[PDB]
Amino acid sequence: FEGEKVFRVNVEDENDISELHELASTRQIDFWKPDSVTQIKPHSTVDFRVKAEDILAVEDFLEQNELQYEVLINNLRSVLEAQFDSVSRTTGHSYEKYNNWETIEAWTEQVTSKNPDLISRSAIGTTFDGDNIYLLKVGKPGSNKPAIFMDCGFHAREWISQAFCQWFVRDAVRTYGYEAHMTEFLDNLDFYVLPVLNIDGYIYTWTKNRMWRKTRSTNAGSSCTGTDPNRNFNAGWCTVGASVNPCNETYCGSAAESEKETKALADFIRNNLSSIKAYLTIHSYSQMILYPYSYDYKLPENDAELNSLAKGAVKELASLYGTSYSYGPGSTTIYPAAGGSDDWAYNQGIKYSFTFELRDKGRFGFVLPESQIQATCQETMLAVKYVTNYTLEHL
Ligand SMILES: [Zn+2]
Repeated sequence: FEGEKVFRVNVEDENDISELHELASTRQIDFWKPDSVTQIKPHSTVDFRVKAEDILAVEDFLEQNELQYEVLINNLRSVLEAQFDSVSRTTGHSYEKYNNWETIEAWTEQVTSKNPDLISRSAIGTTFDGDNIYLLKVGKPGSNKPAIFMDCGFHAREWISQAFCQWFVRDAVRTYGYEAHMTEFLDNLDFYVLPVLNIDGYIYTWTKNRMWRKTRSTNAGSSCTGTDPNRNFNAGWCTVGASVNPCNETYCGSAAESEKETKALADFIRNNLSSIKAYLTIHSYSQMILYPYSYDYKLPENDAELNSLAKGAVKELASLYGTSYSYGPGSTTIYPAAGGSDDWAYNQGIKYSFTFELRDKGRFGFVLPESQIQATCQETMLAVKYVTNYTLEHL
């Protein structure tokens, strides 16, 4: 990634957008936010990364076409090297460093051995490459308890996400029998934590390409690999904001629940549907909290409640470090996109469905350094406990 840059471009009107369709059709641009050219709306900003060889061609195009730009990241290489900056001496699992999957997979086992009373572990299926999808069920085991489902690592390159589901499990165990609310939550609820949905991708971002997002499944008729897991749900499946071309990053898959991974999660949730009261899905970057709908401009019945709950949670979050989040329904907060899990869980009847986009807001983007793991996870924990406490009192 030596000499590659990340740009922030502003787009004023629809001609600006169609000018960026022509750019994209001519250079290989990696869109960071939004996740495709097709999801840009006027009067907004677009973050994307450009290959070293393309830097001058793109800075001419923007200039010659009046697109006002800023260089977010001058050398991605540096940012990639600053990444692993944990002041931890440990070769194994740390909560304050980014763990590879071998290391995560062994952690799920160890943490279950060490806190058998509070933690239980399953494999809810197997990934494309045959990796096991582990789910941890966190709670004081009880007759007929309501649940909260939380997953991380749907998109391979959003590593802070993966880091969060681990932190959560560490706190849930540390503050049991010491923190009043956390002890009552684990008594009253179970938490289902799926620390990594897209394992195959995650390993690919470790081994080959840090910037990968999709699954690693093979596509018929093409040598292009992967579906976007957050387009592969049966919520308006592929009807807007999603491609049928497998070589796109927004490839919606060949059918709803075409991925093994997303079929496992969808099935697990459906089998438990009467317990699970809330659905939380952790992504990165940009500091937002989204709630349904993304597939449509229609508002959920619930809208006013979800809106106030989001506003409260984002108010909690900021307490610690002053971190600003924004929130709203996904379609107008961003742009319509079909097949996401939040919209699907909601349409299953789960009234409280959120996506969180953690830090930052583009200084590092996906390539957030290990040094910001902990602060990031502490403030999120504050929005997470708030909403848990909300749901508990509305069961
Ligand atoms: Zn994501």
